[PDB]
Amino acid sequence: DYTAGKEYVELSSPVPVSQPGKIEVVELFWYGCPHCYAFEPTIVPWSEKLPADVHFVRLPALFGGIWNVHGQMFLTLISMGVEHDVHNAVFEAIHKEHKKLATPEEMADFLAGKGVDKEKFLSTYNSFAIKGQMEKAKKLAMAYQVTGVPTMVVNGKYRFDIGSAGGPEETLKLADYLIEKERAAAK
Repeated sequence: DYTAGKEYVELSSPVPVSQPGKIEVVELFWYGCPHCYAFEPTIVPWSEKLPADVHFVRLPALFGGIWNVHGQMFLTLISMGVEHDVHNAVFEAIHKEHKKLATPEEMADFLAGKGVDKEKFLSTYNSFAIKGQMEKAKKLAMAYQVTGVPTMVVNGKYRFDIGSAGGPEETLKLADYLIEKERAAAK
């Protein structure tokens, strides 16, 4: 029922996916983005129920300043294997508890309260590997031609957001539709 050019657009230059062989679903986000926070109760449970051939990932939008700092925190937590465990807490700290989480010392101190090893967080945050991950995330957002958040990209090919889909539920229904489109495709 959806129409290319209306609720979603097809990227004329499709982008490689992070896990070849799975249908990718990317949510570009920023931890400090209030619409992103408000979307969480919709996208979180949906993301946890996806089938075995779908790979859902969040990608931080590194659009400068505090977005880069918060994005670097995200990527650090992913590298440490703990983002999923502290994800809701980071959103709640920023939006309900008034925590800025604006420097790695502040981040580490907060995250220690949630069980995260502070010395490993700081070493990882400042690591050369994370410099590479930051660059890759930047380049992906450029390739998706994304200019704000939250924005969804399915299989490196289809871009849409809450406004274009027509609401938060509609965004997930559209994602589901596009996932089926890609599952049906020749390979």
